[PDB]
Amino acid sequence: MTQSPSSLSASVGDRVTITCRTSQSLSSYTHWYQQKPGKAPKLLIYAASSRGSGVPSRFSGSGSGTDFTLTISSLQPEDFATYYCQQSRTFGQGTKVEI
Amino acid sequence: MTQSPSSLSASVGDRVTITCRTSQSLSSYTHWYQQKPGKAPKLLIYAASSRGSGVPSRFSGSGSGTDFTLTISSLQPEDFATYYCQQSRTFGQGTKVEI
Amino acid sequence: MTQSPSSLSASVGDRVTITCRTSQSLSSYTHWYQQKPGKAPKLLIYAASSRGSGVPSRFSGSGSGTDFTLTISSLQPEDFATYYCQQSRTFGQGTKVEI
Amino acid sequence: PIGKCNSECITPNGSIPNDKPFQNVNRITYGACPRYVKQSTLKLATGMRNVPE
Amino acid sequence: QIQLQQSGPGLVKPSQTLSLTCSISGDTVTNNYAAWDWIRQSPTRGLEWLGRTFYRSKWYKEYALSVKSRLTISPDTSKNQISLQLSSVTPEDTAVYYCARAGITIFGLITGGLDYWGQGSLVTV
Amino acid sequence: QIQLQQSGPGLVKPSQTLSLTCSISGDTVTNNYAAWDWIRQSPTRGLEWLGRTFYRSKWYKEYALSVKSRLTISPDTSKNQISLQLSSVTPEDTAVYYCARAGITIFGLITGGLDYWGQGSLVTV
Amino acid sequence: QIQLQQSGPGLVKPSQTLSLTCSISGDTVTNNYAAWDWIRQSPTRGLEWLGRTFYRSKWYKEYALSVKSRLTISPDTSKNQISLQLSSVTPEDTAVYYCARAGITIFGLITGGLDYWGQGSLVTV
Amino acid sequence: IENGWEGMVDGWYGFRHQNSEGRGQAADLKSTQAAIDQINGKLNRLIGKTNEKFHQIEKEFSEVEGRIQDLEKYVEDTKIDLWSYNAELLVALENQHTIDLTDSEMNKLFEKTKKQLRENAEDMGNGCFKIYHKCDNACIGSIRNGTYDHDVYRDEALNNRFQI
Amino acid sequence: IENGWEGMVDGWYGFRHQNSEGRGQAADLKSTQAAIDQINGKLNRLIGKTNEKFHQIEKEFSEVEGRIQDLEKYVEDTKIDLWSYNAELLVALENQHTIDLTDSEMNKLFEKTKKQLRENAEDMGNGCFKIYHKCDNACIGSIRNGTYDHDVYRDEALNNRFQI
Amino acid sequence: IENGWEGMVDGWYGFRHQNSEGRGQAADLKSTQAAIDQINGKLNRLIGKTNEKFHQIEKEFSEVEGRIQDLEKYVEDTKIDLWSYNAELLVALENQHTIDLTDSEMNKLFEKTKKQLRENAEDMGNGCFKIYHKCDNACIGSIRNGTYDHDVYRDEALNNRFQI
Amino acid sequence: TLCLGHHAVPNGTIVKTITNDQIEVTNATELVQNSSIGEICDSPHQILDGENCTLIDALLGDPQCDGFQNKKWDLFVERSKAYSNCYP
Ligand SMILES: *[C@@H]1O[C@H](CO)[C@@H](O[C@@H]2O[C@H](CO)[C@@H](O[C@@H]3O[C@H](CO[C@H]4O[C@H](CO)[C@@H](O)[C@H](O)[C@@H]4O)[C@@H](O)[C@H](O[C@H]4O[C@H](CO)[C@@H](O)[C@H](O)[C@@H]4O)[C@@H]3O)[C@H](O)[C@H]2NC(C)=O)[C@H](O)[C@H]1NC(C)=O
Ligand SMILES: *[C@@H]1O[C@H](CO)[C@@H](O[C@@H]2O[C@H](CO)[C@@H](O[C@@H]3O[C@H](CO[C@H]4O[C@H](CO)[C@@H](O)[C@H](O)[C@@H]4O)[C@@H](O)[C@H](O[C@H]4O[C@H](CO)[C@@H](O)[C@H](O)[C@@H]4O)[C@@H]3O)[C@H](O)[C@H]2NC(C)=O)[C@H](O)[C@H]1NC(C)=O
Ligand SMILES: *[C@@H]1O[C@H](CO)[C@@H](O[C@@H]2O[C@H](CO)[C@@H](O[C@@H]3O[C@H](CO[C@H]4O[C@H](CO)[C@@H](O)[C@H](O)[C@@H]4O)[C@@H](O)[C@H](O[C@H]4O[C@H](CO)[C@@H](O)[C@H](O)[C@@H]4O)[C@@H]3O)[C@H](O)[C@H]2NC(C)=O)[C@H](O)[C@H]1NC(C)=O
Ligand SMILES: *[C@@H]1O[C@H](CO)[C@@H](O[C@@H]2O[C@H](CO)[C@@H](O[C@@H]3O[C@H](CO)[C@@H](O)[C@H](O)[C@@H]3O)[C@H](O)[C@H]2NC(C)=O)[C@H](O)[C@H]1NC(C)=O
Ligand SMILES: *[C@@H]1O[C@H](CO)[C@@H](O)[C@H](O)[C@H]1NC(C)=O
Ligand SMILES: *[C@@H]1O[C@H](CO)[C@@H](O)[C@H](O)[C@H]1NC(C)=O
Ligand SMILES: *[C@@H]1O[C@H](CO)[C@@H](O)[C@H](O)[C@H]1NC(C)=O
Ligand SMILES: *[C@@H]1O[C@H](CO)[C@@H](O)[C@H](O)[C@H]1NC(C)=O
Ligand SMILES: *[C@@H]1O[C@H](CO)[C@@H](O)[C@H](O)[C@H]1NC(C)=O
Repeated sequence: MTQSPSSLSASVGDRVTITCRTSQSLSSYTHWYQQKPGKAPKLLIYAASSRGSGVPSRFSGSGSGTDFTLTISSLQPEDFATYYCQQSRTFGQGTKVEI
Repeated sequence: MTQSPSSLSASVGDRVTITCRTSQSLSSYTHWYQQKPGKAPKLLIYAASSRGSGVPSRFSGSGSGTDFTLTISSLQPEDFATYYCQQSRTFGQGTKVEI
Repeated sequence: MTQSPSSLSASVGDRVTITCRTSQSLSSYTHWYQQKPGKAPKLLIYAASSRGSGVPSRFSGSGSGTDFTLTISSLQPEDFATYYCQQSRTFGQGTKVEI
Repeated sequence: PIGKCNSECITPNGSIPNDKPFQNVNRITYGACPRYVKQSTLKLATGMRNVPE
Repeated sequence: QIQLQQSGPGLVKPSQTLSLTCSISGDTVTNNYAAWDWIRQSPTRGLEWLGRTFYRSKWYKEYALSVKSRLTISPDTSKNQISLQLSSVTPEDTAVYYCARAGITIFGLITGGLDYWGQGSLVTV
Repeated sequence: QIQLQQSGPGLVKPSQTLSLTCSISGDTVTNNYAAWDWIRQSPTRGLEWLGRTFYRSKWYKEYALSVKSRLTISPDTSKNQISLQLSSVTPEDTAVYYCARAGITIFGLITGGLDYWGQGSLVTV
Repeated sequence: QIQLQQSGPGLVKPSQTLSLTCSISGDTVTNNYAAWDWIRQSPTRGLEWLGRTFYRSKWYKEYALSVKSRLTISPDTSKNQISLQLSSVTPEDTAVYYCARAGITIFGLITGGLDYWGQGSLVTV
Repeated sequence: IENGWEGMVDGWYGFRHQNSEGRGQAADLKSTQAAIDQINGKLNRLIGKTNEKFHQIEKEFSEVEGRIQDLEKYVEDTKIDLWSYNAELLVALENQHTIDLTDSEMNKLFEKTKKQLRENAEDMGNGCFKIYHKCDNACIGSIRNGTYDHDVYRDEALNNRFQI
Repeated sequence: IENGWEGMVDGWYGFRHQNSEGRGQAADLKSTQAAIDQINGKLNRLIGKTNEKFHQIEKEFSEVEGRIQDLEKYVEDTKIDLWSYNAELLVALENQHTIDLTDSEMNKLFEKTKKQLRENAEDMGNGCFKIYHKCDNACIGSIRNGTYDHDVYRDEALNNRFQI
Repeated sequence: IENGWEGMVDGWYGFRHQNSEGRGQAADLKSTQAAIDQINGKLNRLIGKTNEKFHQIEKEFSEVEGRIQDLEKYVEDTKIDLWSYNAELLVALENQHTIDLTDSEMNKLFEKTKKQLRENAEDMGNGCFKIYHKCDNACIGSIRNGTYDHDVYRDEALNNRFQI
Repeated sequence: TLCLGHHAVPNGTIVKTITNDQIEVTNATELVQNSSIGEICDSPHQILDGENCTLIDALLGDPQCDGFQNKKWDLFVERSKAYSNCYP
């Protein structure tokens, strides 16, 4: 489970694409997670196509074969957290976005 | 070809269930036969679901897996006969009901 | 690729059946060809069921398994030519009709 | 004419059985009747694709 | 109205042949959706199946496993009969024989139900 | 309103057993369309899966490949509890443990998404 | 209107190469639903197939079994030309050669019917 | 299987074995029953599933009228043509599935005999299993009811296949 | 496969292997995903594909009238009965195909393991491939992702079959 | 079969053999013909099977009226929407079967070559049967027309499989 | 030796399917009722006969239709020979 970014410093309101390469080509099982430091991680988008509860409209995902991208329409100062990519039982190494 | 009853003495108007356990589970081939002593037998219910010609409405059958039950709603003094169960080519040992 | 007739002298207006027996039973691939001596050939009926462009209504074909017949409703003095039968890549030895 | 039966469907050609789900006797019906169609025969395959010999 | 009267003597010498004629009235043997079985009944083993002979463009024959090499059933169209021929009889066969008509079919398949039976006894020395 | 508060001490002797109680409030353990995973997170490797349990007419258990022979998950119906028991602890297991609820299902199949997480730390000598 | 005029000399030395140019007017070689065959006709063997070429995103070539290792068909796009090249000619090849257009297709499949033929003779020493 | 049998009346699927003791014909009773239930299930939805209507509009007229009579002749014609197409689509769809399930059950029984004889019999390409091994009529019937054991005929048939 | 597993929640098709190291259960994730996309595609055509109608005729009446009120009660009843049958035929057709495509997917996964185990395993009848070869859990998982190589286990398993 | 061939125009199915004499391509002609007749039969029921209607009600209006004009605009709209759904269901059902029968034909041709090569070839996974036996182009064409005999290549290929 | 076969009929019927038009099936059942008994029977429904009287004539009190007084029905049948002999 590999993720293309590791640590980035994007400006406020920027559009960032986080691409998570997988090994097995299946889309309805993978999800996306976000963990603030010292806080319980939550679920934003599940099955890579539909957002979860308590999620704003600026979070969107895409599915193309074995490639899955989590796109943020506008970066916010409250969105400083580490992002995680999980397919079925294996989690990604992490994605630290910064404002 | 196994039948649970062999000889019984039920009262007039009683309800009796005759179980004909078979080996191969199929319902559209089995039939039921009744033979009064001293004459040719006849066919009451065929394919274990529909009665034949010249059969009153008090004769009913059921099909559940490899077990088939022939039920009489009300016993009659004119229904004293041996009952035979046939699946495709093998006949049962007999079922002697008595009033 | 065998054809039952090789040379015939039919009268004007006669009905002639030319049988082209094949090896593989397929009907949508075979065709029929007409070649006057000294000119390029043309296509009369394709897929053994539908005539081509520039073909009169007196030419008809039939398909029955591996047997294909080309029938002329009325022979004409302008129809003196050698007929050829092709299935997919093999052409017949020829069929010379004469008025 | 007027007769006796035990049947639900009534058509101007006479009463017809209602066991079959379709009929083409007449378009005027009353009671529990099969739906009217234009075709005369509609065979339902209850067997196998038959090959001779 | 289907009526089956089977004839034939009921007293034969053991280790010999056997004759049993099943005359048929009201129905013809040449019936597409029908078959004609032969069933024997004894006080000892009971009802058992012997064979059948239906008609699909010519007379076909079937037989049971035990009496496969001793039973021949010969149909006939001349006067609407069916003849049963048993060869090399045995004194264990002292039982009654029934000529019955099969052919209570669903979807064109003969389900092995028997209708329009007959009556006939048989005993040997 | 689903709330998960997990308890348990976070200071145990190495090469010993481990206890972790995940109390559940607002939801019941007996749920057809919901499972209960167990996820630990470390600064070295990150988030990883350990095992899961649910109830389909009987308490079923699954475990990861690495901690297959050392992890037992014991559910409880009496007071809405799922208990984690780790045997033969190792000082490489100095990490935080999260009790989270699965069951964001499509067509009745648990796709492995986790909701309603908790909080809990653990360190050993 | 589709018109095919094939050119090329009809007198070549045996055991040499051969050139045959099939000029095409009114239609283009680059066509999805059309192939271009090559048919020779002899007084003894008769009509027989040699090969074909077409364009499905790349110039494809097919050849017969007998002249597999001696026939090359070279299409051209610049001036609407299809060229036939025969190598190692033999005096048994004294026959007329026809450049004809295939592609009377049904459901997108070329059924092998030939339309819009041409005219051309060939004889060798 | 190139063609079926003319004189098989006790089932739609079966076997015609032949060995040194002779040749016999037996009908399979399990796969034939499964085809009957799938066929009788289709007839259960159609037979006796009618809807009742008591009062309708007049569908035949004697005196010619204006707009209202033309509308009633068009509503009745719309319902008849729509239901005629629905009857054609329902029968043709059910006939397509009935033939397909019947042909698939024939191939399923062909696989079951091959799966049971995993190492003792192979396909001859004519829908038959040429077996010269010591398999009598009772051995043939053991395949029919699924009680055939290939362990007692594994070593006895592997050497015979290399011989023949 | 006689019956399924009651304790499988993460997939529709899977394996339950058992060897000397124990027994494990792992869900297949490729064939289960393909069945979801064929099922979710069917729901895409139905959900959110409605048509809008603003002004219609009166469909309920208070005072009884003559011919015109009887015609309006017949036009509305014709549309309801035709759409009721269309809804019945649409659901029953998709339910027939959804089960039929799914059972084929179960057989396709059964064939893929047999095709991959071309010379090292054979069918048993119940689906449980009895293998005594040196094939551990990582060897079992090599079959799952299609990375299993039969060349390194060809000679090691052919002699074991003759031995056992 | 992972993907199709770009350069096959004379058939929907075919073979691309490769041996020491080179590589050739010949399209199948029997299975392609059988797929055409099933597709052409489907088009026969639809093309040229129309029904004629001469006199109908007015379907467009200029002056606005009361109840009768609203009823005529509702009867015509009901027929159009019902036939629009019937056209959608008919095309989508025939498209589902046409793809399914076409995808089933390529598996039957794959099975026929494996059935003919009963003891001389085995499946590899990609469809390419790796054969090193002495089987030339005429030998390849013997498989195509069903005239291939495995008896003359049984002992000649069994030893070659153990050698390679 | 352990061959497989299937039942066949010398004379089957022809049904219509999606792909083919003239496919041959061993046994087919009729689904469209194209026959009638010939008479209108009145056992489930109370049927009132016309007897050369229409509904309007019986409603107003036609003297030749005096038998239909205070009568109820489940389906009124009007004959084709109905005539009125009263005031126009
Ligand atoms: C699909 O399969 C079904 C079931 O097998 C067939 O239905 C049978 O069809 C045959 C002929 O098509 C029927 O046989 C004939 O029936 C006539 C009238 O049937 C009534 O009487 C019988 C009892 O005889 C009842 O069982 C039945 O329910 C009806 O009430 C008889 O008059 C015929 O008699 C023949 O023999 C006498 C002998 O003297 C002659 O005088 C007659 O002229 C005549 O030749 C004959 O018996 C059979 O009854 C049907 N069975 C059922 C249950 O309906 C379908 O026909 C078949 N479909 C196709 C397309 O093949
Ligand atoms: C096919 O598969 C789908 C998806 O797996 C099933 O849909 C689920 O169905 C179950 C029950 O059938 C639902 O579970 C119950 O939902 C109730 C209301 O749901 C709302 O709230 C949940 C969050 O809880 C939302 O996700 C959902 O979208 C709704 O907005 C809850 O009230 C139930 O709570 C239970 O537990 C509490 C614990 O305290 C008790 O107090 C309650 O009384 C109750 O027992 C329960 O959670 C589930 O929400 C459905 N999921 C979705 C996505 O719709 C189909 O039911 C299934 N079909 C068949 C035929 O099996
Ligand atoms: C499914 O498969 C069928 C049959 O294989 C296809 O039908 C063919 O479609 C192609 C194009 O899609 C057609 O080719 C073009 O036809 C134009 C008009 O066709 C008329 O004329 C031809 C004879 O030329 C008749 O056979 C036909 O019946 C029509 O009467 C031509 O004008 C085109 O000419 C091209 O070349 C000239 C060369 O100078 C250019 O000047 C033109 O601009 C043009 O580029 C061309 O020939 C073909 O005719 C169709 N065949 C039939 C039998 O109908 C379907 O299209 C295909 N469907 C899909 C979705 O792929
Ligand atoms: C049931 O009764 C109705 C009405 O009495 C019958 O409908 C009508 O029947 C007559 C004579 O059968 C038809 O007249 C003739 O029709 C033919 C076409 O079929 C036509 O060519 C003749 O010139 C003549 O007009 C009449 O058209 C028909 N009407 C309708 C609306 O169908 C019906 O036939 C009877 N059905 C049975 C089974 O008896
Ligand atoms: C299966 O059939 C064979 C055939 O002779 C028989 O010997 C065997 O007893 C049968 N088995 C069962 C369980 O009926
Ligand atoms: C396939 O699974 C096995 C199971 O252990 C694993 O060893 C192997 O690396 C996997 N292959 C790939 C390409 O992921
Ligand atoms: C089948 O094809 C091969 C290929 O060369 C050929 O030799 C053989 O004669 C063909 N058989 C028939 C019957 O056409
Ligand atoms: C049965 O089919 C044959 C076709 O070979 C035909 O000649 C015969 O007339 C048919 N008989 C009946 C009763 O349909
Ligand atoms: C009208 O019906 C009545 C009752 O049957 C009958 O007496 C009378 O004669 C009928 N009218 C004519 C003109 O026949």
